[PDB]
Order: sequence, then C-alpha cells, then structure tokens
Amino acid sequence: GTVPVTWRLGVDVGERSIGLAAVSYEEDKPKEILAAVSWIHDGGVGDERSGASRLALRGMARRARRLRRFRRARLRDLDMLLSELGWTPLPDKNVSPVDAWLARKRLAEEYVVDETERRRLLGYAVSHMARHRGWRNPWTTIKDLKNLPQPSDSWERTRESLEARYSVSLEPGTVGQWAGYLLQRAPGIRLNPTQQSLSNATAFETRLRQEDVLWELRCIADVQGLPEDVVSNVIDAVFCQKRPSVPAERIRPPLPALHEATGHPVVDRNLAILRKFLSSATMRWGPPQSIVVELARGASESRERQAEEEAARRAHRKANDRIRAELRASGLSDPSPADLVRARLLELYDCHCMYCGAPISWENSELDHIVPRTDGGSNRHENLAITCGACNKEKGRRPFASWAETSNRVQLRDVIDRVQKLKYSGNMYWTRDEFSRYKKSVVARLKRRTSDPEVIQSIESTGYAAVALRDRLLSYGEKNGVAQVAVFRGGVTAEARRWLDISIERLFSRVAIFAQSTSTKRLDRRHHAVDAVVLTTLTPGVAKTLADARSRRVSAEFWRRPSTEEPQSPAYRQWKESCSGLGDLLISTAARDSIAVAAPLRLRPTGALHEETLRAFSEHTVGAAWKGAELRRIVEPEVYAAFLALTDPGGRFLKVSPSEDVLPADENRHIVLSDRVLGPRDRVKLFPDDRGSIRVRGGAAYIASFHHARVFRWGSSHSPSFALLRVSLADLAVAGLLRDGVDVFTAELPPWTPAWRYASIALVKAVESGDAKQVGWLVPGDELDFGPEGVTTAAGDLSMFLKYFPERHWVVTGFEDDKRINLKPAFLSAEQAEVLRTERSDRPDTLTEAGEILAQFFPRCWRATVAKVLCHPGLTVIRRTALGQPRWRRGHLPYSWRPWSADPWS
RNA sequence: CAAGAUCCUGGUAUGCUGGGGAGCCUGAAAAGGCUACCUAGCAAGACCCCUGGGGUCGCAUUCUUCACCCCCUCGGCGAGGGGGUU
DNA sequence: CCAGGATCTTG
DNA sequence: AGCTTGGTGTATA
DNA sequence: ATACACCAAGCT
Ligand SMILES: [Mg+2]
Ligand SMILES: [Mg+2]
Ligand SMILES: [Mg+2]
Ligand SMILES: [Mg+2]
Ligand SMILES: [Mg+2]
Repeated sequence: GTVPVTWRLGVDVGERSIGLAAVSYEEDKPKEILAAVSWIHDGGVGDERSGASRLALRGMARRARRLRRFRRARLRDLDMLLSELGWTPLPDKNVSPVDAWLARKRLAEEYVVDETERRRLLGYAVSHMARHRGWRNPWTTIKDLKNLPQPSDSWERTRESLEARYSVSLEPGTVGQWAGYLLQRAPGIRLNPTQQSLSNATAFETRLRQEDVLWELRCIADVQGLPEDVVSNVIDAVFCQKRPSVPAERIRPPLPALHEATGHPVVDRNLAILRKFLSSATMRWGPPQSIVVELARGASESRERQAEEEAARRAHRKANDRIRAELRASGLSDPSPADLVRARLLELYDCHCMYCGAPISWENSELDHIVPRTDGGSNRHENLAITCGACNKEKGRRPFASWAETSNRVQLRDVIDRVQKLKYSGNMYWTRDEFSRYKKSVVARLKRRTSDPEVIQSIESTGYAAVALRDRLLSYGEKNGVAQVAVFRGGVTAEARRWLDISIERLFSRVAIFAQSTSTKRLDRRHHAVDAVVLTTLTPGVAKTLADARSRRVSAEFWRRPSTEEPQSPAYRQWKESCSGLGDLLISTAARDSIAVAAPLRLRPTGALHEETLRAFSEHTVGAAWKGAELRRIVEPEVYAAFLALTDPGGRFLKVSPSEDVLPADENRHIVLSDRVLGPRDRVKLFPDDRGSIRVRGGAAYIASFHHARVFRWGSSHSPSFALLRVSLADLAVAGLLRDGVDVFTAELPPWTPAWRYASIALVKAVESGDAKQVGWLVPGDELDFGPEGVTTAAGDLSMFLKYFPERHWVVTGFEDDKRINLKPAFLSAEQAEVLRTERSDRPDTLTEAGEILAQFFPRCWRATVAKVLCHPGLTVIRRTALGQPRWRRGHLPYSWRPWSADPWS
C-alpha cells in the first residue's frame, strides 16, 4: 500500500505547537501538498498555574511519598530506641498541647531528680524533637552536623530579637525553652511563619536549623547528666538522614533514535508528534529526500525568561507610545523608531554631546554609532550615541576611546565613572535590571582599544531541542536514505513568506482584528502548517540569503528612519522562480479545508485521582426527611443502594431533583444492610457538598477533572436526545477499573460512583428505561467538525462571534456541568486572543469590532448545551491520524464517528 | 567559559482531614467555637517477603484496553519503549 | 522553600 | 423551565 | 500565577 514519491518534510517547531508538512517535488519546485497539519500540545505542562511539567509534578509527589515512608521508618526506629532506653514517647492523645514544649523547657532548665519523671520527660522531648528537627544540608553527615557551631547564628539573632521583644532572658535560650515560655505566656501564638499568607506576632522568623535542635539536646544531655553513648545513639536516631544519591537517573557515538525520549517535556511532545508524522508519511509515500526544521525563540526559555520578555515589551512599548505622542505634538508627520532612539538619548543625556559640549536642538542631531558597522558594529542601542554634529565628523573610522585619549579636545578616564555614577529613573525604555545591563555593556564597548570582530552571520539552530532533533532526524536519515537534514532558527520562514506574497490572513480569509497596523499571522493556528509547507522549499543557501536580507532590513530600518534592498543571489532567483506555484497550491489546499489543526488525545487513565484537600464528612439522620441532594451525598455505597431501593424499589439509579423533598421523616424507618441494621436514630455519613466526591483516608475529596464523557443517545432516529456521562479518574478508581485489561471508555460504572450519581436526570431516566445506549466517548481535545452547515444553534455572543469567525471545527476542552460541553475554536489561537485582551486593556480603540468580540469571547468560548451541539446533523467527532487525515476505518486506534449515526458498543 | 534548562535525590516548614487539648469566648442539661500546639495519615491502592508487620512501586513517556508490526533487556517469556496510512 | 548531583548544549 | 453569563475554589512554599 | 468544575442570579 505504498507508492514512492519525491517529497520533502517541513517541521515548524513551536512552544505549544508544531507544524508538519509533506510536500511533493517534481523539478525542484513544489508539486502537491501531500500533508499539512498543525498539532497543538501543552508543552508537557500539567500545572498551568506554575508552569511545572507533568513529569516534575509526578517526581515531587513520588519524593514526598518516599519522604513519608522513611520518616515513618525513622520514627519507628526512634520508638524502638526509646523503648530500649525506657523513655516513654509522646502519646497520640489525652495529653496537653504544651507537654512536649514544657518537657523540653524543663529538661534544658533544671535537673529532674525523679527517675520516672525524668525518663517520661526525656522520651517526650526526644520524640518531639524527631518530629520537629529543623533543616540541615542533606549532603552533610551526622558527624559534620555535630561539628557545626552550636547554636547557629540565625537562632542567635532570633533569640536576641525574642529577648529584646519580650524583655526576658532564658538560660540557655533553646528553641524548646523559648517556645514553651511563649506558649505558656502568650497562648494562641504561632511559632513559625505561614507561607502563602489578626495582629498575631510570630514567635520565630527564620527557618529552624538542625544544629539548634542538636544544641538543645546537648544542653538537655549535660543538664540531666546522660551517658555519652546514650546521647550519641539518640542523635544517630533523631537526626538520621539518607544521603542524596543518584538511584533513578542513569546519569563515533550513535545518534539517538526517533523512539528514544530525551526527557524534556516540550521536546518530547514535539518529537512524539514528529515521529508519528514521519512514520505515517514514510509508510504512505516512502522516505523523504529532504527534511527542513526550524525552531522558534521559545520552547527553551524559562518562565522567568518569559517574564523578562513581557517586562521588556510592556515598558518598551509604553515608552515608544509616550514619545510618539510627544513627537506628534512636536509637529513631526511620521514618528519613527530611530527618532524614538534620539528622543530617548535626549531624555537621558539631556541634549548633551559628550565630545563637544554644546547643548543642541532637534535640527543638529546627526546620529552616530560608537562602533562602526563595517568594523563589527550594528544598530544596537548600546552602540548608538547622541552627537552634536561637531562630535560626529571627528571620529573618522578610528577605534572609539583609543584615539580620543591620545588627542586633544576631549579626555578619557571620566567617561566610565560618569556613566556608572548616573541615576536610574522611574519609568523609561529600560527597567532597573536592563539599565544596569545597558550601562555595563556600554562600558564594555567603551573599553575597546583594538578591533572587536566581526560581522558574523551564519545561523543554524543549535539549542538543546535543536541538537536533539538534528541527531534523531539524522539517525532516521541514515536509516532511510534522506539526502540532507537542515535545522534553522528564527525567523527565516517569515522572510520566505513575505518575499513570496503569502499572507495567512488572505490565505484563510481572516477578518481584520486590529484597527490599524499589520494583522498578525499568529491568529490562525494553521499558519504553523503553512510555515512548514514554506520550509520545505528552503535550502541553507537561500536561508542564509533571507537572513542577510532580514539583517540588512533591520539595519536600514533605523538608517532611513531619521531600504529595502532585495536579495541578490542566483540561488534566491532560482528559489523564487521555483516557488511560483506554491501560492496557488496554498490557496488550493486552504479552500478545500485539507489543512487540519489537531491535538493529541490523553486516553490513559493516569493522573490525579481526586483533589488534594480532605474534607469533613456530614451526618444525616436515617429517620429524618431526605432531599435529593442529601440522598446524592450518601457516602457508603450499600447505604446509598438501600436508600435508592427505598425511594424506588425497582430502580437502579437515583432519580432525584437536587431541591425536591424525596422522602419524608419516618420514625420507624429501618435500613437493612447486608451485615448491619440501621435504626431511625442512626447517623449516615454524607459528602459535604452536592458534587462528585470520594472516600480517601477517612475523609472526602472532590473528584478531579473528567477523564472523558460517555455519549448516550436515545429517542427517535430523526429527533434523538443526547447526554454525557462525565467520568473522572475517581469513578474509575472506586469502580476498580484502574487495572489491566480494562477499556475505561466502555467498562460499566456502578450507580454509586460520582459519574452516575451526578449524571443528568434525563440521562438517568433514559438508562433506567433502557432507551439510552452509549454511542461514543469524548475526551478533552476531541475535534467537533460541524461540516459546511456550521453551527446553527448560535445565540447572542456566539452569534456575534460566528458572524465574523465562521468556525467549523471546535475543540472539546471540558464538561462544566451535567448538560454542557465547553468548546473552543480549533483554528483560532489562544495566546493571540489573550495578548489581544491585554492590548485592548492598555490601548483603547485599537481593535476592530471582530477583534473586540474575539477578546470578549475567547476566555470561556462556547459553554455549550450538549442537546444543542449533538443535535446537529452531519456533526462528526474527528479523530485525526498523524498526517492530519480523519481516521474513518474501524481499527485498534480511535476512529471518527457521527453522534447521530454511531452504533452502540458491543 | 559561567549561568540557566530539564529533571533527579535527600530534607524542611506549613496546610487539609481524623484523634486530642493549653488559653480564651459561649452554653451551662451537655458540648460548641476561636487561636495555637500535640499526634496519625497525606493520592485510591498494587506487588512481594514474613494478622499484623516490614520492603518496593503507585499523578512521566498525550491514540486506555484489545489486535498487528518494529526496537531493546532477562530467561517464548515476561518487562520497557515505538509505530499503525482513511 | 533548602543543598547538591547528573546531563545537555550555548558557546 | 431553560439557556446565558458572571464569579470563584483549587495544596504550597 | 491556570483553566475546569461548580455555584448562583439574569434574560427569555
Ligand atoms: Mg507530629
Ligand atoms: Mg522533621
Ligand atoms: Mg509557527
Ligand atoms: Mg505537631
Ligand atoms: Mg500510605
């Protein structure tokens, strides 16, 4: 089932996306777009709030579990040591709250002459010290902990502050003595400060160190006169700690293969999608003869570096619009970026030629650079300097600050001191960190007395993801006969599109969202696939030519500001002649909707089973009146089934409204369990809230996010009714379905699971009547194709959105209640509408009506009724292959299905 | 040539729930609250090895399970991975 | 939150 | 009654 | 710090 063709693979790697293209080639010209797909991934991020990956959250949870296990073992070993020593540990209950602290205080203060009292207090103090021992460096052993200075300087400062605050001296000032005195004198005080957030003054302000607890134990030891072997064993049992080793990590040579993971989340996401696309494309067209990849400036930078980027652009664009409005009030017709550079240099140097004195006006500017552009310089803000005209024609191609000291009319050795002693202002182009970096880089470029080479321009992407992708693609190329694999950076495909008259907005018929300036190509998510298609045309020579054109354009962007020279190469001419039909192929592919935007499905039932907060159980009387919500909150499944048989003897599911009085107060109400009998005065355990919850560890926890929704269809074949059974991981956990050999989308859920407990009442009644059967399953990230008919059940904000954005494909994002599915548009970007909200907030009247609707619509998107979505005839739930084609044949992979015509399972 | 980027390992301090209670505030028929502090647990659980106890795994690898193909590790025989075209 | 490993990949 | 929309809790450092 | 699930008044 394979025919070999000549084709090239284009890979457009992004932070949350990757664009893949298989383009057929005939005579070094594009012939047919075999495949073009944009795949959207999360970057491996599991916690969206903190940016931590799924692997990082799993590792932190695993290490917390290991910490609890070894803490249990260590406390048990201390308990055996205390039993051997005859010292009674602190009891679990029926003791005073301050017994441990007064035991520590009394043992560090006075010698106890009673034998049993001393052993009891010693056991109390030692057990409580092992429960609260403070922090130490984990790579330092017990002996080196014993050799630390005792007490630490942090506890010495804390003890001095406590002595000054409370006007009392405790001798010796140990942590147990001070905490016992504070709990006896100012009750309700809190010892350690609370992270993550009324005038309760905290007793301690620094982190407790292990040497402080060790010194307190030494003071207790030498006050009570304990034997040294006993003290050594107590220290070895309390402060024992496993060393930080490397058990889990494994931490010409062969290149890593496609199936080998690199361990970095976003790179694994991109590589998994790329290896699936490459395997499908090789099985259907044979191997490619060329593979071209680029990587964006993201996907490697940290969240801190992202915060540096947004902290740069907000201050820079505020300063540019401020002096642009000042230049518009100054009479200049066209405000321009180099005019903003010279206005910044007058905002900073206060109109001062350094080399000539002579404060100037706007006419005698004549902007010049410190380093000449032929001699390694560029149009950087550090290199640019304010001039006076007379301080412009005197440099004369010579090195800066080298001929100047060996000449008249100007002096050196005060330039560095004068720049470095200047004051950082409040609001300007640079921030507080960027102004220090600007001053240090200016001084470093002022320190030149010789050549500072050179005018380097040869860009191939060499980051971690870049080298990993090059090694794996070169391994595939050696295994499959690919002629060349080229990985670029930037920044080059935008050039290749703008010199080929390819605009995403014209290509996909996108309405204008910005009132002025150029519309962004990043609004439509298919632009990644278009850039992959364009990337198939690139060769390293023409990529270097386009980079040269971009660099000469941004060099002359400020030169002609106070342009644009076209590329001049036979390779560029041959490439532009060869890519004449690429545009016609792009409109031909876009008009027939062949380009798809898809996301991978998370089908494995792994992750957080429930929420992490334990909650208190409620109690309800058996003989009292039961409402529908109180019957829904019944914790024990046998009692739940017995009350279900009470409210309906033939029924299997609970058919209750949440607010309805289901069954009244009956005084001889008796509930017959299989092994117990519940009297009318007995108390039934209830979940605290009327939502999905499970029993974990003697408490109640809410269910986590839904793993999937099982789609049920009932009614007539021409007017069917639809509902969703939202199944979280807690339903699978309490149903015993998290074992081997279980299809989690079709395995039967018991009625007491929160899925059937909190299903819609129409669905529950139809399943009781036998009319409703499961016709499919929906996961977050499934694509709903509404067909050429589109959405016909729009109302209000969705109507106003679909007037400008007739979106046919929608992505399932969640199931926010029992009758609703949350749908976002597949082709429309997320970061574009988010930062578009930010532009409307800061800048008024800058967005067209469509842009305003997009901004006010994208946060919640289409919180859609299921009955108004699945009632569309011709709606298809599209499960793409790796090439972006909908899987329609029934196999052992998820296939596309139509909710109106899906046959029920089994 | 530093810093990071990804984890990994060992720890700490809170927080939540259950069991308690030092002080305060109510209710006094008795048991409710607040601030702290003490103590146990902190995914559900699975698999060992010996009515419990102890040891290791259990939130990653985005198409679960099933079925086919490929790669790797150990001794047909299980685990790790990978791919599956519409 | 803390220290510190191992490894890449930039140069 | 039923769909729309606004607002908020969520283990964390 | 997110975005998904839940809760609770508005329009119709
Ligand atoms: Mg404890
Ligand atoms: Mg401790
Ligand atoms: Mg792109
Ligand atoms: Mg405690
Ligand atoms: Mg446990």
